[PDB]
Amino acid sequence: MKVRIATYASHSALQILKGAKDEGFETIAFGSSKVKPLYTKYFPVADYFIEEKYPEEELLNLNAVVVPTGSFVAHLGIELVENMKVPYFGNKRVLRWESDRNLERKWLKKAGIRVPEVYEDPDDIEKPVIVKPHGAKGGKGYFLAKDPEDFWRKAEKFLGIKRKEDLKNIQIQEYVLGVPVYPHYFYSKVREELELMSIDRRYESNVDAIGRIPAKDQLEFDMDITYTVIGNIPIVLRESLLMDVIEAGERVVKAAEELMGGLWGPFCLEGVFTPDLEFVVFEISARIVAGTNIFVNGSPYTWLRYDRPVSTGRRIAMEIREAIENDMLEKVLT
Amino acid sequence: MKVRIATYASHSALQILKGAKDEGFETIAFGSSKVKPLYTKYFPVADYFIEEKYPEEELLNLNAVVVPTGSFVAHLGIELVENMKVPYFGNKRVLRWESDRNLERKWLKKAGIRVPEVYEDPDDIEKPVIVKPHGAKGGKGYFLAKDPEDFWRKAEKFLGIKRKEDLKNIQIQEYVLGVPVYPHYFYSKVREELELMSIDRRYESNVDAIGRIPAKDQLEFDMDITYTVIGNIPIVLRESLLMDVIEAGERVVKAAEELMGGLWGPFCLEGVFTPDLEFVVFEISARIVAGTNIFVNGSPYTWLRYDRPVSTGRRIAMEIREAIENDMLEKVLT
Amino acid sequence: MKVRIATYASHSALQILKGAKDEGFETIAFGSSKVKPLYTKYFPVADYFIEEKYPEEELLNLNAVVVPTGSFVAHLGIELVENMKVPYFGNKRVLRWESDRNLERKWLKKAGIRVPEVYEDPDDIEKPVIVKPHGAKGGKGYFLAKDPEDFWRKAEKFLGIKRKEDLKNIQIQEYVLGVPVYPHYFYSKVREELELMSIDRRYESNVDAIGRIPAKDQLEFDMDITYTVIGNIPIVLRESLLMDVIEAGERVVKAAEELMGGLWGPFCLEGVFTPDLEFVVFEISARIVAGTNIFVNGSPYTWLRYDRPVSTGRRIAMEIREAIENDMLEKVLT
Ligand SMILES: Nc1ncnc2c1ncn2[C@@H]1O[C@H](COP(=O)(O)OP(=O)(O)O)[C@@H](O)[C@H]1O
Ligand SMILES: Nc1ncnc2c1ncn2[C@@H]1O[C@H](COP(=O)(O)OP(=O)(O)O)[C@@H](O)[C@H]1O
Ligand SMILES: Nc1ncnc2c1ncn2[C@@H]1O[C@H](COP(=O)(O)OP(=O)(O)O)[C@@H](O)[C@H]1O
Repeated sequence: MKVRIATYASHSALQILKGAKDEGFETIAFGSSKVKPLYTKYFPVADYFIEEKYPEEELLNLNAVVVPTGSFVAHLGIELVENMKVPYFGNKRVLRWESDRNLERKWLKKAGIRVPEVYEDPDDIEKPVIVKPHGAKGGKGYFLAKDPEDFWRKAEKFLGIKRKEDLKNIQIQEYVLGVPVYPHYFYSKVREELELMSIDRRYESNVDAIGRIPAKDQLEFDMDITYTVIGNIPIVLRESLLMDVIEAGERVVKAAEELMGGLWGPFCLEGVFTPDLEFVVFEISARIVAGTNIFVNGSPYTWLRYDRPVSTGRRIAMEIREAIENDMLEKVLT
Repeated sequence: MKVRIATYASHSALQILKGAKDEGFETIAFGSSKVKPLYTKYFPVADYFIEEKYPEEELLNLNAVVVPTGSFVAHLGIELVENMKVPYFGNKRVLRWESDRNLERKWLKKAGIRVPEVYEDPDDIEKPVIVKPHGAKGGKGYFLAKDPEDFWRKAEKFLGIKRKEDLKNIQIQEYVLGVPVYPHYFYSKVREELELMSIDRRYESNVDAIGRIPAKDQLEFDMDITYTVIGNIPIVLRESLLMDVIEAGERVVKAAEELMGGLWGPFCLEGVFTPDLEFVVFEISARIVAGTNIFVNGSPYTWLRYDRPVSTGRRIAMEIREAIENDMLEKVLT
Repeated sequence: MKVRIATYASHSALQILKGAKDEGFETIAFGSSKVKPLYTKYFPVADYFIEEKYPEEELLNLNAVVVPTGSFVAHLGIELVENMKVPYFGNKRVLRWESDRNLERKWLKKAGIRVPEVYEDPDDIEKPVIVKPHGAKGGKGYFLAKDPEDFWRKAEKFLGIKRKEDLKNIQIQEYVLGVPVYPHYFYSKVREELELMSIDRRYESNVDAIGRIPAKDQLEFDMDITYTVIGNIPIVLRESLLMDVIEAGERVVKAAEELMGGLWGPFCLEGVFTPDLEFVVFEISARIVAGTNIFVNGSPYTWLRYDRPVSTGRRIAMEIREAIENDMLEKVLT
């Protein structure tokens, strides 16, 4: 293989590079020198490790294609990623839509996806809400509020926002009481087909630790609720829920084709399921998510349609190999 | 194979039909036109899709044997299923025992299984209870009550029961504080052997969502607790607990042989494990349960005794195949 | 194979004996006659079952090497295990270091592992604490105290403690609010190398059941919080946390080399992950833990570096085999 698969050494590089290896690619990890043993000693999946944030020149010399991990754009910056000369697997135009909460909402609405209600004016708050500070990833700064007046008290406490607006591009969103579900998709541009790869429940601290503390005991912890991502727990869904989850994925792809020149490769809809079986989506994560890391040896969904273990990392490598073999590699790269 | 394997297009049909494929059976899904793509496009495991609730005529023409799913008896009704001319994998006589809470309880008691205390008279309520509306499936309408007068308030609210009796065959049950555990079994009539297939913990909304909300913020939601089934999470048990769980299944099978002409094929005991390590069971589900859907690529338990992936779906197809090969297919069908 | 692999019939014997089987060893289970069917009928993994707590003479005649399980030291007692003539996979000198919570902490400190604050004087309690009775196993007898006043009231109720003079070797430990995580390690003495085998979240009763009860309803239960081990749930971690977890294992092995003549074979670091991504460790479990039982068919981590399913049990058998073939069997046995 002429093409090598390259990834930023974080988030899901082990899965991505093992999958590339399994498909006959030579593999490149780049990033901190601190994490190098992980990819070369403990799990020898990287044929090359480059101790640089973005080694453009060497990657071009190695015929690298970058498979973006879930923190690649974060560590490098969206300006650098969009001007990179090294080929990028997926559509770069998708990046602006997922960095803007209003563009996220516009995308979801067009794709006919159920979303929580949003309030521009805090005085209109009619039900418990979750407040999302601008540009926040990983749920940092998030806090809960019950009514218009509880919001102002906490807005001044956490964000310093004096009463009566000056709301620095925060999002005030209806808190939806449902169980967290994260379906992982893959859209094949080569096969013109959408697949369900797997599903997980993200494991977050301290939010998934507080239910172990009895109600009576919680006060003296002086608890602030945090949504720091720690890990992932494998799940399957109720089978009768699969069709609407998959259709939601189809509409998301179709909407992206009409808004941003398409969505292909891995993606995830992060949301909850309510007691009335509704899937309410908080965001479209148009990338490989950490949840796919469970399924190195395939998932309960891939094993229904494949004779071998297929992770999202392997599926990415499969797509790139098939694009090369079908003489259409440029079609999946931007 | 002469015999084709047919299932209702919901609940566990993907697993069942994939398992049948793996054992050399042609496959049939029947149900809603809405779900056809799931079984023919996204996961092509059904060689025939029939867009009818119960196409008896066509099923007989195709030499079908019906493997019952979770939704099958409910959608088609207990009487139709009882009188169906199409062969049914498992014992149909079991259905009347599981549709009645008094009969379930008698069956469990005879099998020496730990069950929660029940209350006929609401005045006798001394510890917290769970109230189960008549005929209710999937946790529909369940509510908690602390004492007699608190029961009466909520019974009027949720069920329209005026104070002082006329309890329309409602079940009032001791709430057992233990962790939900769902062992999945298979009894082979061909082998005369009980197997432990897998274990899961069912994932339910909003009940598994409320522990993410701090005590102080819970009252703002006006939470009615619900047990809508959303998905399934894989587990294993502490090893010293397996013998008790396996002996429980043996007694359940032995009790069914003396009561209802036997229990064979898949079943699940649904319950909790308390701090004193006791397995308290709420019901026997005498069918394939959704939790088995995790284990398409086998389970930590099947991989201890097989050299290949064995789901409950595949295990059924194995049983049917070996029955045909041992000229005893009629023994496993009613 | 001359050498046979022997193990006490509990905790993780199924995984261990199946692992030995896969590596070409004849297998021995020893323990209660009550559990014999588990190991010989339901999962036929034991070539020999001996109905004795510790059958030294028979084990010597069968050329046995004992792979220690969870309850092995508990059942036999520390001194008998220290004086056994049958070879022991691992370092027996480790046993005193993990039986003593002071020596545990001395080991953790030398290994530069983050640990919770400990209180010798209950008047100094400024944050909520967990109280651990002397020598308590399986988290039993543990209770939460939220302040100095709450400690004395619960210490009197549960233990009969009235003042500082009679604290009777209880450990008062800062309650760390974080999600439970249990990484499973293997240090190969043959290959002089540390591996990450898998990770789980231990499933405990009633602590993991109480979050299903709404805060308003919790007081009616009069809850004693318990940490009784019931089962295990598979997880993966966030990728950027793996080096943290792996380096922690390295320092534990290194500190053991200076302190106790080394640590090889399976071990686990039991702890939590806080919102600021700290791995705070409660104890070193210097043995195979029950969380490994999920991964009979390998783990999301072993599948990154192996072409076949590798459990901790199999990995142990691999080590013993390779030690024999490299003529260094005596190096891994005490
Ligand atoms: N409207 C909402 N209602 C309830 N929970 C929410 C809502 N929005 C987000 N969450 C929860 O907050 C956490 C982070 O969500 P999200 O905003 O998608 O993360 P990020 O955008 O930082 O990746 C998740 O656990 C999610 O379930
Ligand atoms: N006596 C009980 N104590 C505690 N929880 C219970 C009890 N009975 C049922 N539940 C819970 O209610 C939910 C529904 O269980 P079950 O009644 O067995 O299913 P179904 O409603 O489909 O018959 C489960 O999550 C179960 O753990
Ligand atoms: N300092 C602590 N803070 C919070 N939780 C703790 C602490 N110590 C122990 N626990 C909890 O108590 C349970 C048992 O802990 P541990 O003592 O490590 O188990 P064992 O020693 O019995 O294997 C676990 O759920 C663990 O998270």
